[PDB]
Amino acid sequence: SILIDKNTKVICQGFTGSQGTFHSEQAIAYGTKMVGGVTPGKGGTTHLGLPVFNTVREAVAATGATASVIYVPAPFCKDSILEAIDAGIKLIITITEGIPTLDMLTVKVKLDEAGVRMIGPNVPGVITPGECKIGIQPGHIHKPGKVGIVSRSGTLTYEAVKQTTDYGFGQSTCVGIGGDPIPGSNFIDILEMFEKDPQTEAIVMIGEIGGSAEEEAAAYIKEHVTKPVVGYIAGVTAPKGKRMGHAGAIIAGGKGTADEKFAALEAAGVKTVRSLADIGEALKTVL
Amino acid sequence: SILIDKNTKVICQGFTGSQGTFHSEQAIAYGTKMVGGVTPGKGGTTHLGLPVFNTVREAVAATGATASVIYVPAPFCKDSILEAIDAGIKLIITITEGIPTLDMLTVKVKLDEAGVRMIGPNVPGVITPGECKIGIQPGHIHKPGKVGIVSRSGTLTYEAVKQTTDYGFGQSTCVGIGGDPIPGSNFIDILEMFEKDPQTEAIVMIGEIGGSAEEEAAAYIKEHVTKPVVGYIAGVTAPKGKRMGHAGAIIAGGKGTADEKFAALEAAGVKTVRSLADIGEALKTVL
Amino acid sequence: MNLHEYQAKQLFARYGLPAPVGYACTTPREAEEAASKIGAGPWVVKCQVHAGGRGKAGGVKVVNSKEDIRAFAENWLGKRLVTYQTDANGQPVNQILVEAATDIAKELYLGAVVDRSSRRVVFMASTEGGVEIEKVAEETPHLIHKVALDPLTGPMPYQGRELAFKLGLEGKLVQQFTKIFMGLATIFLERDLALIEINPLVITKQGDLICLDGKLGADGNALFRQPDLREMRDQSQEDPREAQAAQWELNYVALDGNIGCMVNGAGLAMGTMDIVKLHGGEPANFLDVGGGATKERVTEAFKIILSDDKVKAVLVNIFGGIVRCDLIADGIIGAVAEVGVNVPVVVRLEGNNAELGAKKLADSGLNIIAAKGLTDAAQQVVAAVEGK
Amino acid sequence: MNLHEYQAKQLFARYGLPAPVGYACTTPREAEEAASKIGAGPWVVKCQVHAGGRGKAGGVKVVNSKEDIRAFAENWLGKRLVTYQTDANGQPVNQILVEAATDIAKELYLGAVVDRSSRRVVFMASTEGGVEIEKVAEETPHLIHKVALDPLTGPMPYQGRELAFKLGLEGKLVQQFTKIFMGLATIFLERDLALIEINPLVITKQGDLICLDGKLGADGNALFRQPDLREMRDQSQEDPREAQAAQWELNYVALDGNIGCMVNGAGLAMGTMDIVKLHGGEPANFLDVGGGATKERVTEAFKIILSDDKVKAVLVNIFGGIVRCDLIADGIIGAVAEVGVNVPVVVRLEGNNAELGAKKLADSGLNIIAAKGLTDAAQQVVAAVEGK
Ligand SMILES: CC(C)(COP(=O)(O)OP(=O)(O)OC[C@H]1O[C@@H](n2cnc3c(N)ncnc32)[C@H](O)[C@@H]1OP(=O)(O)O)[C@@H](O)C(=O)NCCC(=O)NCCS
Ligand SMILES: CC(C)(COP(=O)(O)OP(=O)(O)OC[C@H]1O[C@@H](n2cnc3c(N)ncnc32)[C@H](O)[C@@H]1OP(=O)(O)O)[C@@H](O)C(=O)NCCC(=O)NCCS
Repeated sequence: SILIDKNTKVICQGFTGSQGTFHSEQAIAYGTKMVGGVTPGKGGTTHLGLPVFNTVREAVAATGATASVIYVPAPFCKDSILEAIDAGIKLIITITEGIPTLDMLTVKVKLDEAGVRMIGPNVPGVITPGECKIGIQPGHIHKPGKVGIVSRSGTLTYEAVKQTTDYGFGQSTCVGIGGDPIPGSNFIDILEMFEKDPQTEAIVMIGEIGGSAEEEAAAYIKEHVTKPVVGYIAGVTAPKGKRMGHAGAIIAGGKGTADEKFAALEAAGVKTVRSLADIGEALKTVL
Repeated sequence: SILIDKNTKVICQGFTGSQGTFHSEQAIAYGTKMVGGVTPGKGGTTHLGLPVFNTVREAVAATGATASVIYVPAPFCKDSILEAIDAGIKLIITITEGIPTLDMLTVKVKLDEAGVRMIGPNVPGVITPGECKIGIQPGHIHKPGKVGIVSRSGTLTYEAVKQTTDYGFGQSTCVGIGGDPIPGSNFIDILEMFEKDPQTEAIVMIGEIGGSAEEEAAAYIKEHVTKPVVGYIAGVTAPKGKRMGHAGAIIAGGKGTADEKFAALEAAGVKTVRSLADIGEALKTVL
Repeated sequence: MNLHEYQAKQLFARYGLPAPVGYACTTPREAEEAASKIGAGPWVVKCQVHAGGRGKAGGVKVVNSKEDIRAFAENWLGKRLVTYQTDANGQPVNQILVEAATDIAKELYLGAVVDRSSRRVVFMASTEGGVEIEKVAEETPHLIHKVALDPLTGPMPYQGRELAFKLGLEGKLVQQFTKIFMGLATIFLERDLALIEINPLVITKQGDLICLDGKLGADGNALFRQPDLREMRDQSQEDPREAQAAQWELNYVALDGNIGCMVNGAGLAMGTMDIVKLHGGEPANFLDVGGGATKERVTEAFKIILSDDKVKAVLVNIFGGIVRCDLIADGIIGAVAEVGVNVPVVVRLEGNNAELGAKKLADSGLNIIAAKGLTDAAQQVVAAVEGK
Repeated sequence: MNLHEYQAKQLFARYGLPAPVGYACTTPREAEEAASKIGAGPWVVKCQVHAGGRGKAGGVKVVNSKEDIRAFAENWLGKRLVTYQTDANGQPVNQILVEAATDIAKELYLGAVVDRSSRRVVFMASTEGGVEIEKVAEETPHLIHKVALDPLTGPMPYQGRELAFKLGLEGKLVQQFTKIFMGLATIFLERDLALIEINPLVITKQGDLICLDGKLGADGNALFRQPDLREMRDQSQEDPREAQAAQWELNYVALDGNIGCMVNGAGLAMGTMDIVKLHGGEPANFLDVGGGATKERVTEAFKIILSDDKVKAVLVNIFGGIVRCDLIADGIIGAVAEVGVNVPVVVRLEGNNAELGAKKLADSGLNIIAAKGLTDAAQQVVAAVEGK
């Protein structure tokens, strides 16, 4: 598995908010090691039976946690992410949606420079079936396994996650890298991980129209990935012009079309599937 | 020797200005490989028998130079240094005096991040006796040799340079790191170089009141330098309060006194001399 | 969100960037009376709409008399200009920009966006003004020039000069250009813009740089801290439904088709459309519920999808969510009855008790099929429309 | 360059940072008439001088009547306040700041500078207000807190909160503090400041944060782009000679001693003084010619050094330069005759034809010795004064 596991100790930023609360409980019930959370002004109290701190540094020092999950509203993420980076956290999972693109542009440079890894923003989270769950993905449709999943989409991931669990393949680790224009991690980041991970025997890569992250992943796969990869690109019926749900969803410049990505993936040696329903079959094949 | 040599190819930014011209001639006559200069708006012309370009990138592409020397007025250095960094230059020598401290604060981070080395600002330059000369130091008082010199001061360097040439010790390479609050390189940077340099048998370290660069060098010397080091700190008679010539010259907080540095250097195993006239003797001793 | 050309020039002005002298008018009287405030003709009348290609569409003209200005304003104000960048239904013209004619010597291109690949703000400059840059890229690439702003240092002058020299500019024009680069680059960062496009950046017969036409794109996500850009939003410029879908936390976008799709999740949405048009079928739209899919959201979602009449069948595909599949099925029922849905609906529930939910839809009575599985739900929605 | 307390509070105001209500007055009438504009007493009168310790010196008082204000202004305006931070000669009081008394509940310390070691702008906060922070550092370190601004991202709020929580602040005071941190941090960067010192940052009985006293230090090197700070420079606050030495591209600073030193190069200057006071001797000053040492510079340099009368002998030490040693020796001669130097001068030329130069000084006649070597020139200047 990659990114997290049974040992990963997690703190939650925006812990006393609706979503931070609701999902922290879910992560708690899944057995994720939630050691506490942070909410400026509420330090000193306990929530969901855990210590609540005023600053991330206090929490890190107090719990030794290494990963932080963020449920802070967009208007304040740059401040949360930069604080977490500075407090020593090495893995940040930002669930938040709506961060200004210029904010993430700067944060992305920071993250890199500081050797800190971030999944998101605008992602469901990451989950290692059976061991650790950080985010909002349905824990009941997973199953410890051999397939690794990377997805630019949230819900789509679930379709794939169910299919692999249904073909009794199981998931090594699920990672939603997100939609947003400039994300913390891209396909190539997560792919290089699944490759070096023994427990992962095959990879499922879910992308969509817009940008060229997939096209770039394709070249990486072809030159560096050895394990079998099944790929799926959504938005073939999507029209040029408007953004489909996400900002990076628009197919502009006559580029970033679904078919463009499919081909590139195909030429890279990736088992593409035209219907999101045949992801399981495709695996059954290559496996 | 360190930093430069007979092979180092140099371009001059602010080449068609008074000082860029005057000193480029001097470097030229010393046999330094000046392959051209840059002055926005004068690209396409030739000066001192060399190509003048509009942008650093044009020059680098046209001459393959790797080191640049800057003679651009303070109000424009951040723009020159950042341009040179971006054009591929790997060694920048900024002679300029007067750069806002906040400018150098940012540039220093850039330089580091981009793996680019910079001597200065506010420095006489660097010189490898007999091979290469980039700056404004008197070429006639040098002599190829075994002693390396690092100095927070300009003129003082000369006193030392003369003394070592007079005791027939010669200089491996002379480096003026400069006065300014945040310089491109500090003692520890240059020291680690002289240490790893075969041709350098002994080191002369010239500092002054203000800051704690010397105190920090002291700890480095004690833990990492093996070659003999003769040290001299000026400003023992300097009074707390006003800045002595340079901004970093003030002895504030009851710290950064001359005696403070002397002791630290002494405790580090450095041959200190109380009179700048006995630098030669001190060497004669340790050598 | 996009800004009108006049709004952009206003901003440009505010930042000391050259633009033709003119005024945005909302009535023919204003239009014609502006001719004098400007000076002697000829003058340039331009319909203000967010899409481009206004020129080809005849939404831009050069006139030489108050009579023409008046005529032109009279002809467009209220009408809808349709260009190759507008949907076949065009966009309303509520302002006519009237500015002075410019003595064009040469047309250049200056623009900036956030390069997803290099993760930096990138400015592009070219000598191919007045042309679709998209095209210039395709045919003659070596004529496009770029630079990336350093997040650490901000836009530096050497960058503006680099572009200026590439364009072959020289003399004052270089300094002039560098200024516009620094100006634009600052607006881009300070105002949280997603895109700038000065096409064309004109060099006048008099020998000066001027922005003959500008297009600004702002980053929606930053609007909370962009009060001014927030107030410039012109609702009348984008499809109305999309707008309400928005305050109703829905995400609409229409296509041709006949089958209406209602999915939760933008990814699953495109995936659903894709799978529908894979089993024949024709995706009539893209509607991303948003997950928080409550009963009201579902009732609103049905209205918007069925506000269109090409819709012959609706396909609901809810995977996961915050509500248990049974409660979701109720919202589907209650909405179908209330909005009086008059089309065959094929639901595809998934997650908590999708079992009980699927049942609630069978015993409801309403022509609400309850497909079992993605692949299935497809074929069935495709089937329920075949014939109509 | 330093700014007066009132000037700093002005800036603070401009940035939405709390400071007592008051006015800077230049005459006793203004002072007393300001009492009413402020409100009911008592009021606080403060002499405006760049140095600190004004309190100990009695340059700050709390009064309760226009009569006192008037008296106080009358007593200081024109006089020179001498504190432990001013030279024994003090600094002129040309303005009396008159502000409202503050209901002090607690005194904190907030300050910022450019940490040479970490190469970042560092803000310090402590609960030890109204105390020499230098001291707090010495005695109780664990009570000082720091943060460094990230050149890449700018001052972030979590940083202001970090300090606020360390200080034990809570409730609105935390948000209030965070604001002042963000405000100050911005002034520091935008105005190119070298130092900020809010001592004390007061928490009032009413429960609010207010800057009772502030000291701003600007970065001289950035003044070209700081037009406002450029105009606030108060010449009357620093030694006059130093000021002219400046426009004359010289670099003066006086000490006790009796031997005047004129060296080119700040390093060599301190080194020269050091070596002089090593061979007995007493450095009467520090004068860094500047290298461009021309004849005029040398004549001006001699005036400034000899504008003082404790000087009994002048030691010139010119190593290198832009002028050949012979031309430099002439300037030394011409200056000694013109300024009518009436003291034994011991020169030490080095570089181009320092030979011929050294000679020109022997045949001149003037009591101008021409030492051979640093060590030597020392002993000789030390000698030429022994007895006087
Ligand atoms: C992040 C998000 C979930 C927050 O929603 P929310 O929980 O309802 O917001 P709330 O106001 O309830 O809670 C936010 C909390 O942040 C906290 N907060 C604010 N700034 C903070 C900071 N810098 N550090 C830590 N906590 C902070 C507050 O504690 C607040 O709760 P409290 O003050 O009531 O204790 C929402 O903005 C969002 O982005 N939703 C979309 C997520 C998404 O769709 N992702 C895609 C996955 S497919
Ligand atoms: C750097 C310094 C020498 C410049 O002095 P100068 O040569 O008289 O200045 P000039 O105006 O004559 O020349 C500057 C040139 O910079 C050029 N210039 C300006 N911006 C430029 C840029 N971004 N890139 C390249 N060249 C640039 C111009 O070409 C100008 O000359 P030109 O326009 O006449 O061709 C001076 O500002 C300085 O800092 N002096 C102190 C140096 C010092 O004491 N160092 C300590 C060593 S001990």
